[PDB]
This record gives sequence, C-alpha cells and structure tokens, in this order.
Amino acid sequence: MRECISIHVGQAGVQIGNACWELYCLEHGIQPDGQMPSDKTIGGGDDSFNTFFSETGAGKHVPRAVFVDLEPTVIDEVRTGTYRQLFHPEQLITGKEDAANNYARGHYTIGKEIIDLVLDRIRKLADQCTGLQGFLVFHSFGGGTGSGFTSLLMERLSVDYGKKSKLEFSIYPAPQVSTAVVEPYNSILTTHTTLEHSDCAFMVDNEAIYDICRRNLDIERPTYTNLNRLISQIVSSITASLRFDGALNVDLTEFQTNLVPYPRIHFPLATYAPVISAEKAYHEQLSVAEITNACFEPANQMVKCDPRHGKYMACCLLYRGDVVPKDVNAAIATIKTKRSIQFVDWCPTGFKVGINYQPPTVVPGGDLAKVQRAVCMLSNTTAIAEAWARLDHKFDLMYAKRAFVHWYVGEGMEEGEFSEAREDMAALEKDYEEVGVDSVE
Amino acid sequence: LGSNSQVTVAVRVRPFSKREKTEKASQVVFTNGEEITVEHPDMKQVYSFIYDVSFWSFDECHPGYASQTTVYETLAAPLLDRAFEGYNTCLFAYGQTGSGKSYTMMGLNEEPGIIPRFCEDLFAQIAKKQTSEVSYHLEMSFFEVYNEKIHDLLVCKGENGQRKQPLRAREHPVSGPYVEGLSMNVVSSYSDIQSWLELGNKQRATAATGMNDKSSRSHSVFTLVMTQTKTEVVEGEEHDHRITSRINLVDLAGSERCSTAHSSGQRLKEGVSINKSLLTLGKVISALSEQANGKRVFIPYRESTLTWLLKESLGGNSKTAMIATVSPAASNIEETLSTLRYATQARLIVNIAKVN
Amino acid sequence: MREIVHIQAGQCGNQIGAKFWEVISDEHGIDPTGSYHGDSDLQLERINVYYNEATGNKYVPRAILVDLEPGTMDSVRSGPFGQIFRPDNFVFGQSGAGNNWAKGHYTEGAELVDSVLDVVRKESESCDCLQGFQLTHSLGGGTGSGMGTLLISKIREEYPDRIMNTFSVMPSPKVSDTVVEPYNATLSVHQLVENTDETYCIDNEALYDICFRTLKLTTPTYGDLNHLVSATMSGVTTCLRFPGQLNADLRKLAVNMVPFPRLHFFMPGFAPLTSRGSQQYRALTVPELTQQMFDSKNMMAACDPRHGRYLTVAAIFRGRMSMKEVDEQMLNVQNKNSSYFVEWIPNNVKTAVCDIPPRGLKMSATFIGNSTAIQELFKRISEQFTAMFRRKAFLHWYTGEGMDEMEFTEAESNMNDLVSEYQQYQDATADEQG
Ligand SMILES: CC(=O)O[C@H]1C(=O)[C@@]2(C)[C@H]([C@H](OC(=O)c3ccccc3)[C@]3(O)C[C@H](OC(=O)[C@H](O)[C@@H](NC(=O)c4ccccc4)c4ccccc4)C(C)=C1C3(C)C)[C@]1(OC(C)=O)CO[C@@H]1C[C@@H]2O
Ligand SMILES: Nc1nc2c(ncn2[C@@H]2O[C@H](COP(=O)(O)OP(=O)(O)OP(=O)(O)O)[C@@H](O)[C@H]2O)c(=O)[nH]1
Ligand SMILES: Nc1nc2c(ncn2[C@@H]2O[C@H](COP(=O)(O)OP(=O)(O)O)[C@@H](O)[C@H]2O)c(=O)[nH]1
Ligand SMILES: Nc1ncnc2c1ncn2[C@@H]1O[C@H](COP(=O)(O)OP(=O)(O)O)[C@@H](O)[C@H]1O
Ligand SMILES: [Mg+2]
Ligand SMILES: [Mg+2]
Repeated sequence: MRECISIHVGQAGVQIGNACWELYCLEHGIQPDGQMPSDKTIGGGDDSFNTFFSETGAGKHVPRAVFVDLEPTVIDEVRTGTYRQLFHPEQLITGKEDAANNYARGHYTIGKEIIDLVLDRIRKLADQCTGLQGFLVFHSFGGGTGSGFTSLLMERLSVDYGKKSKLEFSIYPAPQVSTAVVEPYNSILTTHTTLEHSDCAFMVDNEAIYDICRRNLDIERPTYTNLNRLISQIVSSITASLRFDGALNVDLTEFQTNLVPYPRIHFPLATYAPVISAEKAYHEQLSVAEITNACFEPANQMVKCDPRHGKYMACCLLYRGDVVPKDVNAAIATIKTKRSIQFVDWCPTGFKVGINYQPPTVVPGGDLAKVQRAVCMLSNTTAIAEAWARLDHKFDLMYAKRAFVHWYVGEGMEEGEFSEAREDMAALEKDYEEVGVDSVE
Repeated sequence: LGSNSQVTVAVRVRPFSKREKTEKASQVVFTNGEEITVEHPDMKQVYSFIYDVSFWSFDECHPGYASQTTVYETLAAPLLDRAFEGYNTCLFAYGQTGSGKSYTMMGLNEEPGIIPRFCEDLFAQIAKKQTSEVSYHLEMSFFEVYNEKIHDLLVCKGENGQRKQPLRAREHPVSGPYVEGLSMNVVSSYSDIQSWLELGNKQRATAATGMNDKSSRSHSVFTLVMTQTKTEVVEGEEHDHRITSRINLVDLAGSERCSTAHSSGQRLKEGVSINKSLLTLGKVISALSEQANGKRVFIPYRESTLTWLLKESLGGNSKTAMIATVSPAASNIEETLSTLRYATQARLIVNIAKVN
Repeated sequence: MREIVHIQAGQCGNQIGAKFWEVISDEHGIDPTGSYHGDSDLQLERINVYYNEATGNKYVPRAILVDLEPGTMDSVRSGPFGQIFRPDNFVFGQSGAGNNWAKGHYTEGAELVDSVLDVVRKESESCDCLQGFQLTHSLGGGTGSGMGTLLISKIREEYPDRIMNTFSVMPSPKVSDTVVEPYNATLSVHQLVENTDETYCIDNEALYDICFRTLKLTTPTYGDLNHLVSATMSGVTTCLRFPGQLNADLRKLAVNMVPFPRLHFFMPGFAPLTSRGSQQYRALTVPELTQQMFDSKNMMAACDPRHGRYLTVAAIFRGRMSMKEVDEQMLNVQNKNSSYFVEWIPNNVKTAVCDIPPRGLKMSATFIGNSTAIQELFKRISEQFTAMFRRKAFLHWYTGEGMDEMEFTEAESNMNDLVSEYQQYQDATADEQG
C-alpha cells in the first residue's frame, strides 16, 4: 500500500509531530499504546492505515516516523509522555549538545555523527514499505538543527532515494516577531541548500496563527500547543486521500505538479478557513462558499503577506466532508468574478480541487469546533517575494559588519558561503518578478 | 611626519591546475592591462576591477608574461628603495587555497620568489655603497601563526615528542606590538640567510589536502631588520646617527571550505583558525577604507594575532603592498570576487610612513 | 550530557556559591546531607548538570572551592549546606594575596593552581559531555582576580571548545572597599576579555538600590545581595535542567548575545522582586515582568542603559506563559524605545521559556543585556588607573612579586580599546541614503 515517511527535525518539528500523531491516532482509532481495540471487529483490513502506521502480528501499530533534535529535552518529553509506548525506541537523541542557533553546527560540527544513524533508520523504514510515496519534513527556518541538519538530510535523500517527493513544512520567519537575532542568516543558507532538493515547501508563520486564534477562535493568550493543532489539520488535509475515500483524490505528486510551475518557485502558503469556536460554530452556515471565500481573505492566511500586493500563480483547494462538486464550481466562479483576486495571464486554469468524504476529527482539549465541512488552501503567490526581500535586507544590515559570523566560521564555515547564498536569493526574487511580467508577443 | 601614502595593489593569475584540467573548466578571468575582467560562466554579468599592477602568468605563450622577476622588480625593488630611504616595509599576500601565493613570495628552488630576491638584491645594494662613512647591520627572524599561536621557525630543535614552543605578543607603548623571544639572528651574507630560510620553510606547518599536496596550515611573516649607521658633520663623535628599516614579508593561508577539501581532526581546526584570522583582516581593510571616506570608524586589530602584530603595517608607519592571487577556472568565482573586492578596498588605504 | 563545573575563588565567590547551591538544592530537592527528598520527578532527570551520584542516592556537587585563607572554607563547613561538598575539593593555602593580583597570579597562586587543575580534570573526565565552566569571583581584590584569571587561562588552553562564564562583582563608582581596585580590575579585564565567552558584571551599589527601593529592606546583609545573584545564576542555566516551550543554553545565548567576541560583558537582572507587603497589590504577568526587567532601576551593573543603546538583550522566562504575549511585549519594548536599540540588528531580543518555575512563584524572568553603557564602568577605572599610575602610587607591591609596567600599559590599552568598541555603536548617525 501507499506509504509516506515523516521526519520531525527540531523542537518545532517534534511539537508539530506530537500534535499530528495525536490527530492521526484519533482519526484512525489508535490508542497511545499502539493497540487498536476495534480490529477485533475488522480482522485485518486496512483501516489501520499503512500510509502512516506499520502493523505487527501482536496488533501493535507503530508510526513511520523519525525524531531528531540534537538536544535531549524534547524527545525525552516523548519517552516519558503519553505516547512513550507507541514510537519505536529509536527516537534519536544523539544530541549531547545542540546547534546554538548556528547552521554551521547543524550542518558540519554536529551535522555529522548523527546523520548516518538517521539514514540507517530511514532505510530500515523504507525497506518495510512497498509503495513509498514521498517524505514530509517538519522544521523551522531560524534554528540550527531545523536548518542545517534538514539541509544535509535533504542532500543525502536526494542521493539515496532520488525521484521521491520530498515535501517540507517549515516555520517561516516573521517580520516583527522573532525569538532569535540570527534567523535571517540561517533562513537564507537553508533556502540556498534546500531549493535544489525540495519539491514543495509549505510555509507557515506564527504571527498569522496568533492573529487567527485571536480574531476567530477568541484566544487572547495562545501558546504553541494551541497553534500546532491547526497545522496538523493541514497535513491531515494533504494526507487524506492516501487514507480515506473520496471523489477527487489527490496523491502527493499532484501538488508537486500543479503548484510548482518553475523548479525554484516551490514555496506555497497554507490556509485553513473554518477556524471557529464552538460558540461561533452556531450562528453560521459553514457552507462551501463561506469557507472558500474565507480561505482567500488576506486576514486568514497563515503567512503574514498580502496577496493583494501580488498575483496568484496557483491554488489547490482540498475539501473534506459533506461537499458537492457543484458548490466548488460555483465558489471558484465567484472568486474568478472578483477583481481583487488577480491571476497570472499564463494560468487561466488556476484551481486544483480535491474532495474527501471523511470530515476532520476534534482533538479532545482543543479549541476548534466539530465541523461537517473543512477546507485547506495551498496557494502559490508572488507576494512572498516581499517577505524574502525583508530577510535579505536584514542579512545585509549584519553582513555589512560581519556580526555573528565568527560563530559560523568558528564551527567549520567559509565566509563566502554567505555571499553565495544571498546571490541565489536575489536571483529568486528576480525570478518571482520575471513571473509577474505579463506576456507580450 | 607629513607623509601620505597608499597601500599598493598587485594581482596575479595562476595557470590551470591539475584538478582544473581533470574537470575541464573554462576561462573566466581575463587581463587587458592593469584592468582585470571576470564574468560568470552563465553570462550573467561582467565585473571589472581597476588595480595598480596585474600579472598574467597563465600561459608562457602570451605577451607580457609576468614571471617571478617582473613581479619582483615591480613590487620589491620600489619597496627596497623605500627601505633604504629609511622606512619600514611590508608585503602581504591574499587569495584562495592553491591560488599561487607561496609560489610568489618565497617560491620554489628553480624559480625563487621575492624573499630570496629581496635579500640578495639588498645584499648587493649594500655591497655597492658600504663605505667607512656609512656602515650596515642586518638581523632577522621568520615567524609563523598557527592555531592562534606564534612560533619561531629559525629554531634548531632536538629529537622530542613534545617540541613546539609558543611565544607571546606584547605591546610596547611606543614601538607598538611585538613578539617576546623572537630570535633575531645576524645575517651578513647571502649563504647565511639562505640557510636560515631553508631552516624555516622546512619547519613551517604543512599537510596534504584536496586542493594542494603541500598546503600551508599557517601564516608566515618574514622579519628582516636593517640598521645603517651614518655620519653628519659634527667634530665630536661621528658614525653617530642610525636609520632602521624593518621588512615584513607575509604569506597567508587559504580559505579552506570543508566540502571542496574535506578534513577531520587537526586538519579541520587549523582551517577554522585560518578562516577566523582572515575574516578579521577583511574587517580591518574595510574599516580602513572607510577611514579614507572620512568616517569615524574603529579598526579591530586585537581579535587576531595577525592583525595585531601587523597593526603598524596597515595603518601606522610602514609602506605596505598587497598581492591578490586568483585562478582562471570558472569554479572559483565567489572566492575570486571576494579576493578582488578586498583588494579594491585595500587600494584605498592611506598610511602615514615615518622617516627613520 | 550538559554538565557544568563550578569554581569559587575568594570570599565573594565562596559566599555566592554557598547561596547558589542552597538554591539549586531547593530547586532539585537535595537536603544538606546530600539526599533527595523532593516531590517532582523532573528534579532528577537533569541532576547530572550540577551534581554527581556517589553511593546511596546521595548527590555531591560538582564544585571546587578555592582561596588562600582558611576562614572562608571553614565558614562553608560550619554552615547549613556544608557537609554536601567533596572535602577533597577544598583547595586552600595560607597567607593570602593581600589585595595583590600579582600574589594571586604569579607568586602564591602558582604554587596552588596545579591542585585546582587536578580537581578540574577529575571532575571533567567524569562528565559525559561538558558544556562549560562557571566561576564566581570578585575583582577588586586578589585571589578572585588573579587566581581566577589564571585558572581561566589554563582551562581555556585545556578546554577551548567549551563555554567559560564568570559572574563578577566589579568595583563601584562612589565608595571603594579596596584601595587598589583599579589596577586589579584592569588586569583581570585584560585577562577576561581574551579568554571568556560571556561574563556577567555585578555591582553592589546597584543591589543596594534594589534592596532599598523595590524590596524595601533597610538592613541588607550580603546574603541578600548573593540571594539576587544566585537567582540570576540559576536562571541563566534553567533550560538545561528543566523542559520548556523554547529552550536555550549558554552557547545559544552567547551566539545571540556576542556579535563581536570582545563585547561579552553583560548586565544581569531578575524579575519579580517586591516588598513582602506589596505582593498583594500586584498582578504577576508578562507585562509587569517586562516593565521590571527593562527598568534601569533593576539592573545589577550600575550603568544606566538610557545612556547608551542595547546591542542585544535576552529574556529567559520561567512558567506557564503564552508566547504571543512574550513576543508582543518584546516587540513593543523595541518599538516604543527604538532609540535605546540598534538599527543594524533588526530584532535584539532573544527569548527562552521554561515551563517549570521556581518553588514559590507562578512565573519568573531573567534578563541578560549587552549595552554600551558598560563603558561608563571601564572608563572610570581607567581614569582611576592613570591617576595612580602616573605617580606609581602602589606599584612596588606589584613589581616586588615579578611584574613590569608593560603589563599595566597593555591592560589599560585593552580596556580603552574595548571602551571605544562600545562607543562606536551608540552614536545613532544616519547613512547617506540608507
Ligand atoms: C511565598 C511567597 O510569596 O513569598 C515570596 C516573596 O514574598 C518574595 C518577595 C520573594 C522573597 O525573597 C526575598 O524577599 C528576597 C530577599 C533578599 C534578597 C532577594 C530576595 C522570598 O524570601 C523568597 C522566595 O522565593 C523562592 O523561594 C525562590 O524559589 C527563590 N529561592 C529561594 O528564595 C531560596 C533561597 C534559599 C533557600 C531556599 C530557597 C529562587 C529565586 C530564583 C531562582 C530560584 C529560586 C519566595 C517565593 C518568597 C519569599 C520566601 C518571601 C522574592 O524572591 C525572589 C528572589 O524572587 C523577593 O522578590 C521575590 C518576590 C516574592 O514575592
Ligand atoms: N509553530 C511553531 N513554531 C515553533 C515551535 N517551537 C519553536 N518554534 C519556532 O522555532 C524557532 C526556533 O528554532 P527551533 O525550531 O527551535 O530550532 P531547533 O530545532 O530547536 O534547533 P536548535 O537551535 O539547535 O535548538 C522559533 O522562532 C519559533 O518561532 C512550535 O512548537 N510551533
Ligand atoms: N556581592 C558581594 N561581594 C563581596 C562579598 N564579599 C566580598 N565581596 C567583594 O569581593 C572582594 C573581596 O576580595 P577577596 O578575594 O576576598 O580578597 P582576598 O581575601 O585577599 O582574596 C571585596 O572587594 C568585595 O567588594 C559578598 O558577600 N557579596
Ligand atoms: N605561474 C605558475 N606557473 C606554474 N606553476 C604555478 C604558477 N603559480 C603557481 N604554481 C603552482 O601552484 C602550486 C601551489 O601554489 P601555492 O601558492 O604554493 O599554493 P598555496 O597557496 O596553497 O601554498 C605550486 O606547486 C606551484 O608550482
Ligand atoms: Mg532546540
Ligand atoms: Mg602556501
């Protein structure tokens, strides 16, 4: 059967992963001990879905996952948690010390000693898979592990595995909020090393989700646990058709094809519209038109950028639940009638549609309401260039004075590596500009 | 006082190397005189840079082949006239790993560099005017920067498992920075300084890496001191007034990216230190370039030993010259460009040289 | 897996350590006989960071006590938490330094440092992966300055790929407690600027102002000053011992706080602090803690940040908090007070959060700042220094022990160069086009 491997690098990746595996265990009926109770009524089957969980003869389901942080805290919170008996004991704390928010430590000093083991475990997993269809890498531009180790890992995987869809889910650095003084450097170096290996990087920002949880869910003091549970749903919307049945199923390659026109503009943004409290779950219809328009509101985007300052190169709308195709046809027509939503002249067919019959699950203790309809929008737009520009400018403001560089050079790096990276990003900005120029004979 | 100089700039291009012939790389560096033009392989753009002198040693067939002795008589001989005039002098290289630096300053047995030519030419220059009116005195040392530590290379050693003795830097409130315990040995003939030199280079730290089979794991500074006693018209004691000139000839290490030339263990540590040192040097040049733009800037010298001992040899009181080295292969674009940019910056540094 | 060695040199060091271990034990649940009598199980997950198991579920500190006067060691033994230390780690002599850096560095310390280094090697080799060192030492006297800096140099030579941190009580502006403070401080700075990675500068007058204004204490002993310093020491290394939402360690702080290597002198601070009566009139939230953190009247450094610009600040929060309010509040501090920050660093604030707060507080916060105002300290010393050194006021007690004047000039030059490196970044000039 079809199988995908998730690699949760870093603190951020692991937290997103814990949320995601909570969600998947709830969706499929698995308990934190790995033991499904209702297979006694099924007698085998495939509802213990092989896209994520491998099954033993003893009735234990083990996720196809790998966890790396290069520090012992976060995974030790798993070994001593509710899901300590689910994951294989090969969760990889070989991290006697961390990367100190230095890509150089994450890619060379401690990039090595640990990656051989990571790759051996991935090899063991993939040998257990018949139809391996892609990788999902959860990480963060901003740190060292989630930047350098992810870069190195993608490099090795593009050698050992090759033409397998390597999708990424990355925390993008925000314009105002930032938990570190050296995120621009790391982000730029990571996008330099990854952009020749990744196929589609789904970018999120935390300011956006804070504003969403405030305006819509009405949480005035949210934390990361309240955030990642949204991100999980996005993955559950991307990975639905590989598990459940539907009318328009979307395999992973369909993203890589439809959202990536040119091989360097594979940076689409994620969006989830019906983010409503149980209070506002009443008072509202929650029809396809409402959700599909909410997905296009700039205030409900999960990346702090305005599509109105740019153009849409593509959009993939993945629906879940009591959804009829006519409603989607009508909705996309209403959007194409609206003038604030401008598309490129070279994409008259700009919409991809997917409909699954399985509605989302409500995680116990969560902030989201039970719904009959859910929608995830993955949109490739020219706006994010502005975001990139911001990062590049920050880089300049420090690289002019060579600040924080002796920590990188001091851990195995040449200074030229910086300049190189910047140039690539500049080119990328130009490439974005080049795809906004309307065509003339 | 009252002098106003410039830190001069020479730029060499080496031939195609073995790796560069194994992988058939094309030509990207071109010379049209003192102007040098480098354009990318993808025909992106063309950068061109103005310099004081250029040296196209690519192929022996070209016109204006800039061999060793041309580089010498264009750089050292002027600097030698300044050293005899009563100035201190410095000549320091810069470039990539394998870019052709130690081939220039010191050189190989059958094609010597500036060092075995500078020393011999000043010996000869003394031989033509060593009167009993004016007498001369020569001493020297030849020291090494390796892993933040100073070493003396002109030191005969016994057989040991632990024999490499690191010295210290100190700051004299007038003379400036200097080294504690640097054996300055008298050198009255060319055979003497040759024996010293071959005692030194055989002690310099080297190792085989991907880009060079005999690479330089260190920086090397060649300290040749020349005093000359002269008489002015006084009926008392004559042979009374001294004029000193300290010569500092500097060959640096490379940049050492760990992907183009993978290393582990000691070979990796040296690289780090090397890179760190070079980074600080860049800052100095950049900052001193800003001093030519009248801006208030603080020059970081103390972050490394190289930029600390050569403080007076970048600003201060000495006439200084830079030698950038580059490669014609289309691979080394970013390193070449960083080199040429640092040279363009160093071109603009002024220096107030003292007459001794 | 992330272990720290503690070294204590002098009265100030030993007395702060006696309080620091008294605090870490209270956090981890160790009693004065080395035994664990705590409630939570997270206290033992990372006990290795500061302690070692011995035989019977007894936990012995990874400390080293150093002095050249027995009276400070007996005080530890004849104390509440004295019987937990390894007695073979008390390395003391007799006939101390005499307020002389020379005696502690070259003459007497040279005859005792080898023992300290033996203990250091023994305690380091027992580590799975050592992160760094931790010296509490006064400068203004001898031993703490000289013997301290000597140990620092030798550890940096032996262990250069690790972190070397110092919590240093610098001289005060108004009142002196030793007449030869300037020389000793300048020389200890000459030694620290070149060997440390992050040093925390403390001043007793700032802590007196804290005890008087905020805490409303009228008779503050040194156990109260050290009580504030231990709070800070604990907070710096909180995200190695306990778990959090966004972790940090000494290396991550250093990378995010030292742009250029030499400017590793920091202002510490800790929130919340209030008088015993004024805790019922105050809500403990992230806003109040931030208002107290960035207040000039809560720093221990005796240097007003309003006379400079923060190069880079760091906030290590402890408790159950929302990251939204942290990031919002730090952004608001950067925007409302834009002039007291630098433009060529977009975000000057590092954040860290641990979920396990202190024993009696719902939340706490530690503050590490790197600002140019630190110059106002060193400049002062330099002035004092030359005012003595121009006359050779107290030098023969230093030359008699095997020193020279070149060392003094070197130290003065290094300090003034550092002052200029701090000065260049506080003039908020505008470029030609930007
Ligand atoms: C129950 C209660 O509400 O009383 C509080 C209290 O009134 C206040 C004033 C406490 C009190 O502390 C002081 O008054 C004080 C006196 C001199 C110097 C420094 C502090 C307190 O004594 C201190 C004590 O704080 C702690 O216990 C922390 O765990 C502290 N550890 C120790 O105090 C300690 C020291 C030696 C042995 C055992 C524990 C700590 C601080 C930072 C990092 C780790 C631990 C607490 C909550 C209080 C009292 C008891 C009144 C404060 O303590 C600190 C450092 O946060 C002082 O300001 C806070 C605010 C608290 O409201
Ligand atoms: N959305 C989200 N972002 C997180 C979470 N945890 C951390 N981050 C982001 O991650 C960034 C910090 O980088 P990390 O991912 O923690 O880097 P790291 O993987 O820990 O690598 P090291 O620096 O070596 O520890 C911050 O800017 C946060 O915004 C999380 O749980 N959810
Ligand atoms: N904060 C604080 N500082 C102290 C304390 N005790 C001493 N100091 C400072 O440390 C210095 C003592 O120097 P010390 O090393 O003990 O001199 P020595 O005994 O000759 O080695 C004094 O100058 C004080 O400023 C204390 O309990 N707390
Ligand atoms: N113009 C040239 N003609 C022939 N060989 C050259 C020339 N320039 C450099 N080389 C060769 O390049 C090699 C390495 O150059 P060198 O500067 O010694 O490297 P490094 O800078 O690592 O010491 C030497 O073996 C030398 O023979
Ligand atoms: Mg981390
Ligand atoms: Mg060489």
